[PDB]
Amino acid sequence: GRPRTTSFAE
Amino acid sequence: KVTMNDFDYLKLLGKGTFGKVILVREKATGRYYAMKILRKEVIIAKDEVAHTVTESRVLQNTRHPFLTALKYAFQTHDRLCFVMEYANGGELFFHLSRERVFTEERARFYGAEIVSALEYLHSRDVVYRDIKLENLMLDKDGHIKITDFGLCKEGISDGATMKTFCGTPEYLAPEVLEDNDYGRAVDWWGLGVVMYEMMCGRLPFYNQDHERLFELILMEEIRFPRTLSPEAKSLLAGLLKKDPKQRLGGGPSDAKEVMEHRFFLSINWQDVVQKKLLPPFKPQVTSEVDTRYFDDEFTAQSITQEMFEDFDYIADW
Ligand SMILES: NC1(C(=O)NCc2ccc(Cl)cc2)CCN(c2ncnc3[nH]ccc23)CC1
Repeated sequence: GRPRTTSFAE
Repeated sequence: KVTMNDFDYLKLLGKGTFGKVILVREKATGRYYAMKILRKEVIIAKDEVAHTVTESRVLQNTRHPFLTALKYAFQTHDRLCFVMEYANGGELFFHLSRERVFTEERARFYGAEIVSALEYLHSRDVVYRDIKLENLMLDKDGHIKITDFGLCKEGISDGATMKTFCGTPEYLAPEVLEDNDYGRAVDWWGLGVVMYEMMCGRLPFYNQDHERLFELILMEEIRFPRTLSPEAKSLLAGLLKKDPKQRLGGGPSDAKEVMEHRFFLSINWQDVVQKKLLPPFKPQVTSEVDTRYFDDEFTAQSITQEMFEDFDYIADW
């Protein structure tokens, strides 16, 4: 039941 | 011309750093949509203009049953608004977290829809780059709807490459964790991660520390449950091949390779896109305003150019 993830860009 | 006042704002469905998504009703028609509201000031200051224009262009120039369609895009002096098809069934992330794991047949149905959507995208020279469970929604009938096109790259045909370090950490393909450029096969990696989560009930690689996580992705071999079918093991090993040139989907024929895999033997691809298959799960909502497939975390919350030249838009549907 993984944590919610966050999209990113560098 | 479209304005904030053309809508009733009903429930928060989701909320990132760079904006929020609200369930809205179009007053003149009684129709419900999902509106993404972004704050221009934030978008400009944080250099998210290119991503926002890209999501607009992609949404303006795509039409496929397994992509969320854009109805209206409009702006005010301080906001950018995308009015999109409302996916009533919530995120696959919601469902998988509840159920822990999907049957292979259910994962196959979703996988096939995603493959069709990816095929279509790559056919429009678009690489999606952010396949994950949060970005895969279910519509009211139980079909996949891919959302959140901000990380897409356009104008990528054949073997053209890209350089931006982007995506979601847990889902990054190994080539993106190396220097220099990568090609469209990153999307097949992302499919493999979501398929693996669907049939095995966890990410194939995980650590809370991004340094360790990226080591696993680059260097660790995946493991399978003993009882996974040989065809599912083979599909997962193929999509999660670390070298994109050896990856299923990584060769010249792109999606065709994936569609031809024995895991998908039972699938009529021409019928997938025509939505003739009965979905394995229909969201049991009792009203258009029923947000039971969305987290209480969000739905309980109350809700009180030049640069943007290519942004505004009204659909011909
Ligand atoms: N998975 C969703 C989400 O929460 N994404 C995070 C997010 C939030 C805000 C911003 Cl600016 C960016 C990312 C996608 C957008 N939402 C939707 N829910 C239902 N139907 C929909 N259609 C289109 C989007 C959408 C809500 C669910």
